[PDB]
Amino acid sequence: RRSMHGVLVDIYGLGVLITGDSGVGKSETALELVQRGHRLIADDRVDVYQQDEQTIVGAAPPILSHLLEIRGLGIIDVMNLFGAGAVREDTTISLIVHLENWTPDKTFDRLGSGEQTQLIFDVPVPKITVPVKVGRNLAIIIEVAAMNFRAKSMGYDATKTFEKNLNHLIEHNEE
Amino acid sequence: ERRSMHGVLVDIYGLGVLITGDSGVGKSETALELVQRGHRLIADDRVDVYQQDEQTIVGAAPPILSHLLEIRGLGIIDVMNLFGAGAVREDTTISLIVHLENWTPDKTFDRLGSGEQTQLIFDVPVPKITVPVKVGRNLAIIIEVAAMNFRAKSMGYDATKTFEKNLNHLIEHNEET
Amino acid sequence: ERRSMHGVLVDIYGLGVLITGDSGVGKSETALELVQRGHRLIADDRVDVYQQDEQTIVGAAPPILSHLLEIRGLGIIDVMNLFGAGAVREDTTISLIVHLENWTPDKTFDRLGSGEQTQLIFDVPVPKITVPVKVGRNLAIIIEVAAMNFRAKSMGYDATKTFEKNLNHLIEHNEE
Amino acid sequence: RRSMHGVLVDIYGLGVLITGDSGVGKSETALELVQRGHRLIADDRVDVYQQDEQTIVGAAPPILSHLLEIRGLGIIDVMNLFGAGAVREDTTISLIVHLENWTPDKTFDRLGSGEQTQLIFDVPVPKITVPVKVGRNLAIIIEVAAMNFRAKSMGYDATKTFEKNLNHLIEHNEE
Amino acid sequence: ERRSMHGVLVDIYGLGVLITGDSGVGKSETALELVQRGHRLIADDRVDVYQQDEQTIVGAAPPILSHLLEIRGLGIIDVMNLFGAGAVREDTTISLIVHLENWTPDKTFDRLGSGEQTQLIFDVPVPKITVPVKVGRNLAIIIEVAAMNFRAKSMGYDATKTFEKNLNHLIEHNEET
Amino acid sequence: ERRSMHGVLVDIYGLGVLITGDSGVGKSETALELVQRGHRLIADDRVDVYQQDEQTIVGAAPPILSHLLEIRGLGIIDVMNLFGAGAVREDTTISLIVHLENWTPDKTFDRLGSGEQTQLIFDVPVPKITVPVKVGRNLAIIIEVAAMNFRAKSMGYDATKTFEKNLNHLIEHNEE
Amino acid sequence: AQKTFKVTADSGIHARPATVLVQTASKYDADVNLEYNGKTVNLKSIMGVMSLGIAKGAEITISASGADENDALNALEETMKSERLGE
Amino acid sequence: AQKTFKVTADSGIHARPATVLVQTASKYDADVNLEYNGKTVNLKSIMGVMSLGIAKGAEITISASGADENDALNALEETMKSERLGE
Amino acid sequence: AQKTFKVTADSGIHARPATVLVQTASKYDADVNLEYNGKTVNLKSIMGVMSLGIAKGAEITISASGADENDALNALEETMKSERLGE
Amino acid sequence: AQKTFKVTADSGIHARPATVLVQTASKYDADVNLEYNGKTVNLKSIMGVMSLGIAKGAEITISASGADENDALNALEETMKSERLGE
Amino acid sequence: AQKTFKVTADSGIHARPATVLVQTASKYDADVNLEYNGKTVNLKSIMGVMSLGIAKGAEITISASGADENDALNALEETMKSERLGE
Amino acid sequence: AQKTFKVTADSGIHARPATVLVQTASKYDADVNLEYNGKTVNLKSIMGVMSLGIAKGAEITISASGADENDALNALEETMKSERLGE
Ligand SMILES: [Ca+2]
Ligand SMILES: [Ca+2]
Ligand SMILES: [Ca+2]
Ligand SMILES: [Ca+2]
Ligand SMILES: [Ca+2]
Ligand SMILES: [Ca+2]
Repeated sequence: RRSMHGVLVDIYGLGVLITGDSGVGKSETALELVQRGHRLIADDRVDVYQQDEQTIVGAAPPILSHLLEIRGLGIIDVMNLFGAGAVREDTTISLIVHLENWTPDKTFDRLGSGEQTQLIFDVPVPKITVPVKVGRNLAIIIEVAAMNFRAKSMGYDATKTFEKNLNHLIEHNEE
Repeated sequence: ERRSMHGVLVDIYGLGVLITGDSGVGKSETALELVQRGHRLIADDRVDVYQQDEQTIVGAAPPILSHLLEIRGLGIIDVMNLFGAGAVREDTTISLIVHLENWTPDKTFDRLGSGEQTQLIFDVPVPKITVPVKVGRNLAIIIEVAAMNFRAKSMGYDATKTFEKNLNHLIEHNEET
Repeated sequence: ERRSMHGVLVDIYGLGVLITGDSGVGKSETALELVQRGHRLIADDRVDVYQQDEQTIVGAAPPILSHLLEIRGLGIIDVMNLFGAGAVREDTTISLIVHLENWTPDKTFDRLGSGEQTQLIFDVPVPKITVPVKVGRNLAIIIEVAAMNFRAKSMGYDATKTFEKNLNHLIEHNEE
Repeated sequence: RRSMHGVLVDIYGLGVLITGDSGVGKSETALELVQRGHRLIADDRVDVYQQDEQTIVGAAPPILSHLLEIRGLGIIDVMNLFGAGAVREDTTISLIVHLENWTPDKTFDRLGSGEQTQLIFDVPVPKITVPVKVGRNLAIIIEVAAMNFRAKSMGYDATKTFEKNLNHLIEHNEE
Repeated sequence: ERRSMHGVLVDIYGLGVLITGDSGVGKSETALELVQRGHRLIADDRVDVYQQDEQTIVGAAPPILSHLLEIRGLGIIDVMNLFGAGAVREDTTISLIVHLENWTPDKTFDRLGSGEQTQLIFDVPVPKITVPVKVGRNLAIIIEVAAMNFRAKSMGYDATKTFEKNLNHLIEHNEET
Repeated sequence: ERRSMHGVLVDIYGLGVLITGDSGVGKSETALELVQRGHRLIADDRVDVYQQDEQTIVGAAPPILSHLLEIRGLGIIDVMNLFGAGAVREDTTISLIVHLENWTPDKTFDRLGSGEQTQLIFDVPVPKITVPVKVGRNLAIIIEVAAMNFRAKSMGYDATKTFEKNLNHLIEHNEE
Repeated sequence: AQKTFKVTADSGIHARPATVLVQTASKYDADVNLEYNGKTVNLKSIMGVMSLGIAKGAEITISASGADENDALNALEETMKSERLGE
Repeated sequence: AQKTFKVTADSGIHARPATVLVQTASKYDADVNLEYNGKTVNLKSIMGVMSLGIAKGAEITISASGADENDALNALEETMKSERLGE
Repeated sequence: AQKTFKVTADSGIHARPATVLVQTASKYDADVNLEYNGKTVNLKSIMGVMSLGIAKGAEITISASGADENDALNALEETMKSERLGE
Repeated sequence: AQKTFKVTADSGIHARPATVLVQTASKYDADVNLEYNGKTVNLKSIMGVMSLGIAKGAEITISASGADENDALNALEETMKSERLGE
Repeated sequence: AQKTFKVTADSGIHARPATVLVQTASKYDADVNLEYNGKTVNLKSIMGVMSLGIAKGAEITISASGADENDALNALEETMKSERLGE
Repeated sequence: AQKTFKVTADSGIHARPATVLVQTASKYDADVNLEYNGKTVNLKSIMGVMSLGIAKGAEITISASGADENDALNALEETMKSERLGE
C-alpha cells in the first residue's frame, strides 16, 4: 500500500498511470480523456497495492473520489459533470505514460522498440515516455499509446513488422 | 451606451462566455474549436456590450464582423458559412469571463474554485476565471468545462464547497491518531 | 520523374493536403489526430510525388512506409490496423500545402486569406498556407479548417473577399 | 398549472414538448436526444403553467426529476448516467413535436408552410407533426425540427425562399 | 465443454453483453452500429461459450467467424478491417443478456427495472433484459444504455430502487390530504 | 443527354451513392442523417444524371433544388444553411446504388457480398446493393457501411472473398 | 366513460399496482386518464400514474374515450377490485 | 396507362397544387410519373414535381403502372379538374 | 422431430448450399437447428451454418419444433436432394 | 500618452493600411488602442481596427500605456506617414 | 533536505494553508515531498497534500531533492511559521 | 557542405543505426539531407532514413545548410565511424 503521484485513467479497458512533474498538465489531459469516453480512477494521489506477483491495483483515497483539480477552474467532479461513465472505482495498472517536458537534450522512443519499465512493489510495469512540446495534443497521444499497447498484445506489433520488412528491404537493396 | 471590449463572446452550454487575453494568446483559434464542439459564436475580437439591468450585460458583434473569425495563418473565415446556423447566435447575456494569461514561473492561479474573482462592466460585476496558457493545454476543453462547472454550481453542485466540507470532517476525525 | 518531399500528405475533406514543417513541429502527431477525426493518411515523413500533368501533382508513400506513422514516444504505429481502411488512402493529388512554421515574435503570417503564397513542385504552383505553431494552438483543428475554407472558397464562398467588399461599403457610408 | 402528457427536452436552447400516444417511443427518443447533447426537463408528466401572455413554462414534478422510463430497461436517471449536462430544471416551451403513428390515410407537412398550433392556457404554441414509420430515426428528425425552427427565426426560411424561387421558375417556364 | 449459442456477443462499456432474438430481428446490424459507437465485437451469430466458475460464462467466436458480421443486403463485413483493432476483442465473460423480441399488442414488458429475469448457461443464471423491437426504436441506443444502467446499478446507483423508495415517502406523506 | 432519376445522391467517403427506393421509404430522412455524420448531399428526390464517358455517370441537382431536402413533417430544409458547406457538394460520379426495398417475408436479399447485381444508367452498368427496410434498422448506418465496404473491396479487402476461401480450407480440413 | 373509486389499498397505488393498472388500460383503444386532486394523467402511462402518489383514502377518477371506452372502464374497475386497490 | 392534360390554372403548378397532386398519386400502389418537356418525375414525390416548374399553358403527361393504374389516373384526372389545375 | 443425413456434396456445404438450406428453413415458424460433430447452430441463420465446415462424408442432423415441425423437416429433406447435398 | 490624426487615405483605412498599423503596434509591449467616433479598439488586433470603417476625413486617436508608451506612439505616427494614411 | 514539524494549526492543514504551502514549494526546482503516517505525497501538488487530512497535533515531514533543496526547506519552514501552521 | 561515405556495416543502416544517425543530425540547427541512389531525405527524420533501405556497400551523401553546417557534418561523420556504420 503506497501512494504514487500521477493520474490513473482507464483507457480502452487498460489502467494507465500518467506521470510527470506537477505543471505538465496531467489532470487537464485526464479531463479531456474522460470526455473522449475513458474513465477516471484517481487524480494526483494514486493509492496502489500489489494484488499479486504480476498485478498492481490503483484507486483513489475516498476523499478524492471522482475529483480532478484543474489549474484555473479548481476542483471539478467528473461523475457529477459526466455521469457514471466517466468514473471507475479502481483498476489494475497495465501501462505508465510519463509526460516529460521537452528539452533539446532529451530523446524519446521513435521506434516502439522501447523496453522501458518501472517497478511498483516488485512488479515491472511497462513504461512509455512522451515529450510535452507545443502543438502536441497529449490526450490523443496517451490514448493511442493505450490503443497501440492493446494492439501489440493482440498480436499486432507495427514496430516488429516494420523492422522485419526493413531488413528484407536492405537485404534486397544490396542487389 | 455601448462600449467595445476586446475578446471573444461564445455561447457555451447556454452561457454567454467572454474569452479575453492579450492579442496573440489564441482567442479566435480557441473559439473556432468551440464552435466545432457544438457551441455558438457571438462576437470575435470586438465585442459590443451594453447594460440591460443593474445585474446584466449583453454582448453582440458589429454588423460588419458578423459570423466572422480571424485566424492567424488562414485569415478570415465565416463560421455560419462553414458550419451552419448552429454555429452562430445574434447575441447573449454575458455570464462568465475566462481570461487567458500566458503562463510564467512567477504567476499564481486558482488551484481552488473558492475564487470570487470578478470584473466590472457598467456596474455589473461579472464573474471571472483565469486559466494559464501553457504547453500541452487544450484551451477549448478547459474553457468549455469552465462553463460546464459554472452551470453545475448554479444548479446546486459545487465540487469545491463539497470537498472543503469533507476535508474538515476528515481533519477533525483525524486528530484522533 | 519522382521526387521525395518531407511532410505528411493527408486527405482532408477530399483534398490532398501536404503538411510541411521542420522535424519536431509535430506533423505526425497532428496527422494522427486528423485520421481520428475522419480524414485519411496517404504518406508520413517521406512523400513520393510525381507530376501527372501541367496542373496535377500526385503523392504517395513508399511501399515500406505504407499506413505508417512515427510518433515520438510511442514509436511506429499502423493507422490502418488501429483505425481501419477508413483511415488510409493509396494516394491523392496535392491541392494545398499547410506549412507549420515555429512562431517567433518576428515571423509574419497573413491575418487575411488574401495571402496567395504558392510553392513549386515540378513546375506546378501549389497554393501554400503558413500557420504558426504556438502554445494553446490545436494544430489539427486549424489545418482541418484550412482545407474546409479552401474547399469553401473554390465552391464560391470567399469570406475574405466578401469582407473586404463590405469593409469598403462601410467606409463609403462612413464618409457621412 | 396543468399536467400534460409528453416529454420536455431542451434542444439547442429551445423547449420542445414531444407528444404522442404511449408506445410511440417518446422516452426512448428523448434518451437518444440527451446522448446527442440536448437536455431533459420532464418525462411522461410535464407540469406546465403560464408565465405570461406569451410564455408557457414546463418542469417535472420533483418525484420524476432526472428520470426516464424506458420499456424494457425500466427507470433510468439521466443525470446519474450522463451528468449535469443532460438535465435542466425547466424551460419555456417554444415548439411541440407530435409523433403520430404512420397510416396510409394521414398526411404531413411536406412544405414547412404548416401553420399548426396548440393551445396551452391561451397561448398558441407552434406545432409540428412527424410520422412514426420504419426506417425513421425520430431523434434526428425532432432535432432538425428544432434546428430549422431556430433557423427560421434567425431569418432563414428555406420553405419561403423555395416558394419564391418556384414562382420565378414558373413565370419563366411560361416562356 | 463448449456449447454454441445463437446471438451476438459485444463488449459494451467493459461488460460482455449477449444480444439474442429470432433470426431477422437485426442483431448483426445492431452490433455493427455498436462497434461504430466505440464498443467491441466478440462473436456474431454463433457464440461459443464455456463455463469458467460456478458463476461465470465466457464467450468467443469460432476462428472461422472471427471479426465477422453478416448484414442482410451487404453480406459479410470484417469490422477489424473496417474499423481497426478497437472494434474487436478475442473474448469476454458474459454479464448481461439483452433479448430482442418483436413487439406485438399482446406482449408485456419490464416498465420497471425491478425485474430479476435470468437465464441459465451451464448452471450460471446470467441476468437477462428484454426490450421490444418496435418502429422508431433505435435498438443500439437502448442496448447500450442497458449496459450503462447495468454498470451503474453495480456501482451502487439503482434509479429504480431509489424511485420506489421516494414513491413510498410521497404516498405516505400524501394520505394527509 | 440528361435524364432525371428518382433518389438521393449523397457523397459518402468520397463515393457517389445513389439511394433509391419507393417514396415513403425514407430516402431524404436517411440522407439528412448522413450529412450530420459528415457526408455530403448532392441531390434530393430528383437527380439529373448524364454520361461523362463509357464508364462514368455524373449526377447533380437542378439549380432549383440545390442544397434542399424535403422531410415529411418538417417540410423543406436547406442543409447548406443548417450545416455549412461541408454538408453539400455540387456533383459527383455515381459509383454505387443502394436501393431501399421494403422488407416482406418473401423478398430476398443477398446474405453475401457475392451478389453482384448491377443497374444500367445510359449504357453504364452501375453496381447495385439492396438492403431491406425493417423495424430496428438504422438505414443510415447500413448505407454508410455499404459505401465503406465498397471502398474497402476496391482497395483490395474483400471480406466475402476471404471468408469463402477460408470456409473452403475449413471444409478440406474437416475431411479429417 | 367515467367511474370514481375510493382507494382502499393500505399501501396506496405504488409501483406494482400502478403497473397492473396501466397494463389493463393499455389493452384498449380508447384513451384512458386518471385524476387525483386536479392533476390528471395518462393511465397508459406510467411514470405519470406513480407520480401522483395516490394514498389510502384517496379519491381518484378514471375516464376513457373510445370505441371500447366502457370496456376499458370495466377492466379497470375489475383490476381495482382484483388488485384490492379500491371501490 | 396515361392521360395528357393542359395546365389552365394561372397560378401554375406551385406548392399547393403539387401538394394535392402528389398527395393523390400517393394513395395508390401503382407507380406514377409526370412528364413536362421531356422531364419525367415521380408524382409521389414532390420536390420532383415542384421542380419541373409547370406553368399555365403547359402540356403534361401523367402515367401509371400497377394493379390500380386506372384508379390512379381517374383520381388524378379528378384532381386536375377538382382543383381547376388543368384538363 | 428431426432427421439425419450424410453429406455427399463433393465440396461440402459452403456458401451456395448453405444459403439454400437456411432459405428453406426460413419459410417456417418452427425452430430448426443443424447439428454437426457435436456443435448445434440455428438453421435460419447462416454465418452459423457455414461456420460448421460441413464436408463430404459428414453426418449432420436437422431438427425442428413448432406447428410446422414436420413441414420444415420435409422441405429441408427435399432441399438436401434438389441441391444434391446428401441423404 | 496618445496622439490624434486626420485620415487622408482616399480609400480610408481598409485591409492593407490596417495590417500595417497593427503590425507596428504589435512590436511594442505597451497597450495601444485606436479611437474613432467614440468606439475604441485594441490596435494590436485587427478585425477590431477594420471594423471601425475609418474613412477619409476621419479623426482618429491612437493611445498607448507601458514602458514604450512614447515609442509605440512614435512608430505609429511614422506609419501614418509612410503609408500616407493621415496626420 | 529534511525537516520534521509539529502541526499547531487549530484547524489543521486545510484548503487555505495547503495552498500557500504548495505555492511555496512550487517556487523551487528541487522536488518536495510531504509525509504523514507512512503516506507521503508531492508537496507541489495539492489535491495530495489536502488528501492527508493533517490535523492539529500531527507530525509531518517535509523533504526535498535538488540544487535548491535547502532553500526550499527554509521557505517552507518560514511559511509553516508565517502561516502559524507548525514548529 | 557535404561528406560522402561508404556504408561498411554488414547489418546495414537499419533501425538502431538510423536512430543514432538521425538523433545526431537533430542536435543541429542546419538542415541535414541524406541521399542514396538519388533519393534524398531529411536526416532528422526518420522513417525517411529507414525507408531508403541503405545496405552494405552503399554510397550515401550527407549534406547540411545552416549556421552549424560544418559542426553537423563533423558530428555525423564521427558517428559513422563511431558506430562502425561507414566511412
Ligand atoms: Ca492538477
Ligand atoms: Ca484572432
Ligand atoms: Ca514523426
Ligand atoms: Ca416511456
Ligand atoms: Ca445477421
Ligand atoms: Ca422526401
